[PDB]
Amino acid sequence: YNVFPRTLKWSKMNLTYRIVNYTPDMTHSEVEKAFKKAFKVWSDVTPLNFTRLHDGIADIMISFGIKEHGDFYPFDGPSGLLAHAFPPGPNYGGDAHFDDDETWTSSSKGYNLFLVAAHEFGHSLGLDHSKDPGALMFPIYTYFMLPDDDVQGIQSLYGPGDED
Amino acid sequence: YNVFPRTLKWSKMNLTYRIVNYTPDMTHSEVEKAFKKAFKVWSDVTPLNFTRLHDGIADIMISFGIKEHGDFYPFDGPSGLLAHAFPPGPNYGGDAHFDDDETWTSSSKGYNLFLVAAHEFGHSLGLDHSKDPGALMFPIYTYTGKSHFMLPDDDVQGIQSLYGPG
Amino acid sequence: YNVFPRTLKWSKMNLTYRIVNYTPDMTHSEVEKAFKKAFKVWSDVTPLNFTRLHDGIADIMISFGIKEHGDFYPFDGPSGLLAHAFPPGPNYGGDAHFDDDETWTSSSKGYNLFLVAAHEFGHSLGLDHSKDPGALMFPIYTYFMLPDDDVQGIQSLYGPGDED
Amino acid sequence: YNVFPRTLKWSKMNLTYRIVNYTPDMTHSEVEKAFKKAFKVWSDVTPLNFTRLHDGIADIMISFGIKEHGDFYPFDGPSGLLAHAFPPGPNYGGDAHFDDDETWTSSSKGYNLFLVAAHEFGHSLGLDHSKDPGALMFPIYTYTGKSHFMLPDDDVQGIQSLYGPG
Ligand SMILES: CCOc1ccc(-c2ccc(S(=O)(=O)N[C@@H](C(=O)O)C3CCN(C(=O)OC(C)C)CC3)s2)cc1
Ligand SMILES: CCOc1ccc(-c2ccc(S(=O)(=O)N[C@@H](C(=O)O)C3CCN(C(=O)OC(C)C)CC3)s2)cc1
Ligand SMILES: CCOc1ccc(-c2ccc(S(=O)(=O)N[C@@H](C(=O)O)C3CCN(C(=O)OC(C)C)CC3)s2)cc1
Ligand SMILES: CCOc1ccc(-c2ccc(S(=O)(=O)N[C@@H](C(=O)O)C3CCN(C(=O)OC(C)C)CC3)s2)cc1
Ligand SMILES: [Ca+2]
Ligand SMILES: [Ca+2]
Ligand SMILES: [Ca+2]
Ligand SMILES: [Ca+2]
Ligand SMILES: [Ca+2]
Ligand SMILES: [Ca+2]
Ligand SMILES: [Ca+2]
Ligand SMILES: [Ca+2]
Ligand SMILES: [Ca+2]
Ligand SMILES: [Ca+2]
Ligand SMILES: [Ca+2]
Ligand SMILES: [Ca+2]
Ligand SMILES: [Ca+2]
Ligand SMILES: [Ca+2]
Ligand SMILES: [Zn+2]
Ligand SMILES: [Zn+2]
Ligand SMILES: [Zn+2]
Ligand SMILES: [Zn+2]
Ligand SMILES: [Zn+2]
Ligand SMILES: [Zn+2]
Ligand SMILES: [Zn+2]
Ligand SMILES: [Zn+2]
Repeated sequence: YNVFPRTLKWSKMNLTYRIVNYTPDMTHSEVEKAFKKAFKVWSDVTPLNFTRLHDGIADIMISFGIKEHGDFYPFDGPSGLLAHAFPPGPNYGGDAHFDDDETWTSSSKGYNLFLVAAHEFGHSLGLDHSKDPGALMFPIYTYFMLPDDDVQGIQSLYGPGDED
Repeated sequence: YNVFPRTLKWSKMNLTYRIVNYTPDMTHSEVEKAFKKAFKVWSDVTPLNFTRLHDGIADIMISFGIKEHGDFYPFDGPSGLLAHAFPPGPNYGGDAHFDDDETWTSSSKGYNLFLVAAHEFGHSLGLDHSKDPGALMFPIYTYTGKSHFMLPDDDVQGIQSLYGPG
Repeated sequence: YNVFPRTLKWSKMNLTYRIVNYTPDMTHSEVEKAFKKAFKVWSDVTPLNFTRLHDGIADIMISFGIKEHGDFYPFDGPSGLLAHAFPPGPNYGGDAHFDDDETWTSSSKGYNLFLVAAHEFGHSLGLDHSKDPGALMFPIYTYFMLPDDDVQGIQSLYGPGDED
Repeated sequence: YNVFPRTLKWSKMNLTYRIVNYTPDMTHSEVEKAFKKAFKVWSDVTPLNFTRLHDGIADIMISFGIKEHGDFYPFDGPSGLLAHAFPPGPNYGGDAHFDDDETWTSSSKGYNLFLVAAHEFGHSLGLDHSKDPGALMFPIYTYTGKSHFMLPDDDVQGIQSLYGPG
């Protein structure tokens, strides 16, 4: 027999992600680089490995949309909600949605896609918000080295991987 | 930091359930009996007890639906997905949905409601899938053709590891 | 070439319906009789013909549910919203949903299923609400002969069928 | 009584559109050109004019998505449904969604975006399906392999019956 695990987490270290569509704000390569770096933030401190899928069903489905986009959390136009991601689980579990009514960038202007994505993927992997104002998982965006609180949090779920 | 802690088991032994709607495939009475029997599978070997409510919110909300039915875990027509249930917790936690595109029965035809419900309720109470091919909590549905059902030891073990013996 | 028709309506006279599930409040036959009678209200004054399907995809999919049930119009518990139906069209077009947190009956108690359904099927066929307080399509439930305003409305869309 | 009257055509000749997001299959520039060309198919033979907006609400909101994407008319993976658009009107009226589980291209491979968009925009402007197998508004997709596209007379007739000639 098997009881469910103590916390929401992926039961496998090899996870896939798919960039379903793209924002008008950045080139395809800029978006790909931002997400690749956001996933590396987490894989650098755990045994997690992420492989990008170009089509089909990935564990983490990434998309850009506005207002109603297929779930119970419609976006709200410019500002306000920026993006959201679902905790580990089947179907929409792990997926990350970005509000395309925001201006996504690879700079300090608008909202930095890499930073928001790194935060969203923390949710995709099982982390909720932190009370630490310097943590990546703090609930408010402010514009890289993963803070220690986020390292302790993610490793409590998946272990450290190679500590080297 | 904070993670998403999971409710490993119900913190109370007295649970409530409500049959929100009914399948066209069986009589109301047949449906009620199948669910009662399915809960008894688990209550018989633990301190758990189930009470049926006819209105309002119950811990375990039971309903039949097809395709997209309110939780974005859509069903898929005949075959494939049969039903699903959420693990212990508030709101949708514990709830069980049955795909009415399946033909539900009190026999070997289509899918036996009692057997599928008993399996789903295992999930509702905190049990994941077993690796023992003879367990109720095994992921594949099979029907014995017998009029009596005996909860396999693996399931007794699992459920009791969470709630203790009755 | 073909432009779209002037009003939302079914482009065929032969329509199907399927009772997907049933309310705990009445027997299966009582529900079937209530819906059969509700459809006859409309077929008796137009060329429409309704055939019940036991499975598969019907033009008019009928179901009972509570709160969130698969669309943008979640129900609200006892009282308030009673049911709703979508105007003619593909997929959810024409479908009718009944709030099972209400008590459905074949009497004057609770909400009469036949009466509410007859009203909902008017929507399923293309009628919106009427200002006539005696009309079946009036927006407020009050507890059979189809009122003249509803006859004029439905025939403006489908014609009278056999006037005999 | 009241029925649900349909907006037979846009009451203004100057329409706006916005490309909300982009497919992974083509460059932003390729996508923009395909949509511009698709609108021009219709504006070339009518008094209609289209203006691209980069933010806010436009009459014709264009987006790519998969499966359930916000309107409960879910897409279905590779093949089958390619895209859909709503007839003239407020809100979702005029909007066009493309199934990104299809491979969109500027050629004969997968589905040609320009050709499918031109067809969808026909719907956005008030045209239903034609019965003429050689029409853009015919329900079945076919690709000529030619670098130039000429709006068939049947479509010119249909669109002009609604908006008049240019
Ligand atoms: C150096 C600090 O780094 C960062 C970077 C980004 C963020 C944020 C990204 C998105 C937001 S938000 O304001 O849009 N809120 C969302 C979030 O925090 O992810 C929430 C998630 C939960 N919600 C939700 O809809 O849950 C669903 C997914 C179950 C509502 C929006 S803050 C915070 C800190
Ligand atoms: C003597 C053997 O007895 C049985 C009786 C029934 C079953 C099954 C019932 C339903 C299925 S299934 O193929 O539909 N899978 C579901 C399940 O195992 O219950 C899962 C549940 C989790 N799912 C899901 O989406 O859950 C969400 C709601 C969290 C996907 C389907 S097998 C298996 C063995
Ligand atoms: C002798 C008079 O006979 C009757 C019988 C029943 C009714 C009613 C049935 C349901 C209601 S309601 O209060 O629940 N409102 C719904 C309705 O009028 O059908 C509306 C429909 C539109 N809505 C909606 O969600 O639209 C969706 C379907 C597009 C909101 C609820 S009144 C009115 C008169
Ligand atoms: C030279 C020939 O040129 C063409 C180019 C493209 C097409 C097609 C594009 C998309 C399709 S489809 O098979 O996906 N059907 C859709 C369509 O015809 O546009 C319909 C639209 C209406 N739908 C729908 O659900 O609309 C809702 C949103 C109201 C269902 C799919 S065929 C046909 C001919
Ligand atoms: Ca590592
Ligand atoms: Ca926003
Ligand atoms: Ca997922
Ligand atoms: Ca944007
Ligand atoms: Ca519950
Ligand atoms: Ca199924
Ligand atoms: Ca069934
Ligand atoms: Ca008739
Ligand atoms: Ca209600
Ligand atoms: Ca329908
Ligand atoms: Ca009820
Ligand atoms: Ca629009
Ligand atoms: Ca498709
Ligand atoms: Ca694609
Ligand atoms: Zn979302
Ligand atoms: Zn967050
Ligand atoms: Zn469900
Ligand atoms: Zn199971
Ligand atoms: Zn509904
Ligand atoms: Zn109404
Ligand atoms: Zn759509
Ligand atoms: Zn079409």
